[PDB]
This record gives sequence, C-alpha cells and structure tokens, in this order.
Amino acid sequence: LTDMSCEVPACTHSSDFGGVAIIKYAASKKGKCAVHSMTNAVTIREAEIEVEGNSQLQISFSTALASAEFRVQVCSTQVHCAAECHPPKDHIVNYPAS
Amino acid sequence: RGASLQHTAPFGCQIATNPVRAVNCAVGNMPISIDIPEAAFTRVVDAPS
Amino acid sequence: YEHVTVIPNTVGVPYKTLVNRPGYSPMVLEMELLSVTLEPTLSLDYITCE
Amino acid sequence: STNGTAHGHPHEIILYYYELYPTMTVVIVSVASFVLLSMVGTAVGMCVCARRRCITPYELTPGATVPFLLSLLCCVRTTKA
Repeated sequence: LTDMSCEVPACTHSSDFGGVAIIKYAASKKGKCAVHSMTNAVTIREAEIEVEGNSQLQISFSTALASAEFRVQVCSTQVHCAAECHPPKDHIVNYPAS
Repeated sequence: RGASLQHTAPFGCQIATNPVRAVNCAVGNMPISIDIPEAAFTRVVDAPS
Repeated sequence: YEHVTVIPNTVGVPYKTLVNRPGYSPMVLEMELLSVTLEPTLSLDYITCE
Repeated sequence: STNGTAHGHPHEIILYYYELYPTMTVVIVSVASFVLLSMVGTAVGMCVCARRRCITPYELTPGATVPFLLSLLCCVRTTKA
C-alpha cells in the first residue's frame, strides 16, 4: 500500500458506528488486506477488505471523542485520519459499547 | 352606522360571522413544530461529497 | 425527528427551514401561511330590534 | 443528554464538565490557582530584584535619579529631594 490519504465526510460520536471514512490508496496487486485502528479510542466495523491498485475504500467507525485523530492500519501500511465528530440526539442508549 | 370592522380594521383583517372571528391578520410571530418520520431521512454516508 | 421553528405572522410569504438531523443528510422545508383565525370569547348582553 | 459543546472561546469549555466529570473542573481550578501563585511569586521576586538593582544607588548621591529615567518604575519613584 502506498500514497494514502484519509477523508472523514461524516462523524457523530456515539455507542454505534456513527462515523464514515474514505481512504485512498495505491496497491501493488489484487488481494485481501486487514483493516484495524491503531488508536484504542476508535473501533472499525470492517475486519478485511479487497484491494487492486489506484482506488478507494469506505469504512464505518465508532468513537466517543469530539476531536478524533486516529491511525488506521490497512494491510501493513498506516494512514492518519482527521475527524471532528458531533454529539448525538439521544443521551441514553439501549446497547453497550467499548 | 358607517363601515364595519371588515373595511376599517388595520393589518388587512377580514371579519367573518357565525361565530364572529378575525381571519388573516398580520401581527407577531408563530411557532411551528414538525415531527418528521425517520422514514424520510437518509444517512450522510449514503450520500456523496 | 422533532423540528421546532419560528416564522413571522405574515400571510403570502414563503419561508424555508433547514432540517439537520445529526448523521443524516440535510432536508429543506418550504412553509407558507395561507390564512390566520382569531375567535374571541363572547358574552351576549342583550339584543336590539324594531 | 447534556451537550458538551466545544466553544467558543471558553464558554462551551465548561459545558464539558457535564460530560464523564464530577471533578475535572475543580482540579483545573486548582491548577489555575497554582499558576496564579507562580505568577505572584515571580512578581514578588521581581520586586525584590528591583530593590537589588536599586541597592548600591542607595548610598548615595548624584547618580540617579538619572537611572530613574530608565526605570522600573521603582527608580522613578525615589528620584525625591
């Protein structure tokens, strides 16, 4: 994986995956790559995705912080994600979270 | 008797009868609450930038 | 989703409001007052005739 | 519930108190007090240092004044008479 950029078009800090992230990349070949957050405050819904070459990927993420600066490890290379998440409409939720 | 309220009232008031009330009258504001169903909402992600 | 808005008491003027539910795409609603009724509480004193 | 807006400036800063809390703000206030004490201690030291400068010139005769004024203030206000 090379040339990586992370854009967050939508984020809402809640118990569920209230954040959407688009990661651009430059892959050597077609294969499966593992997706994992290197930050203990952010959690990714996707465990593994498919890569090819010059393309992009959409991932769902959950966080509690309003200002979230997190590193996403796609395959063996890391990318920095900048997000300014907003508060949710409900104060009390019906499901537990990390 | 002269002209009634229908013709003399300010703010362009229209006077109706049985029951007696004033229709269409500009003055002050008015609050309006709308409870839009979640069936008419679309997630942001499902959209484009 | 409950959307609270305040518009002036002016008939014939269209007013637009932005509905922004967090996590969901914005929605624009156009509201226009067609007519405004003010009914007073009456108490009959008497009636006059010929 | 309780919205922990960001700012701004400060304002929304205290709003966070409600969000994760009991505490938080009190510790920050204590830190601020400590900072004020440091600021006050510095000023007290500075005044003593200003005396240390004014010393010698305290005995004594033609030679500031002049200093003075350049003088921090105190220099000058002995300089008087």
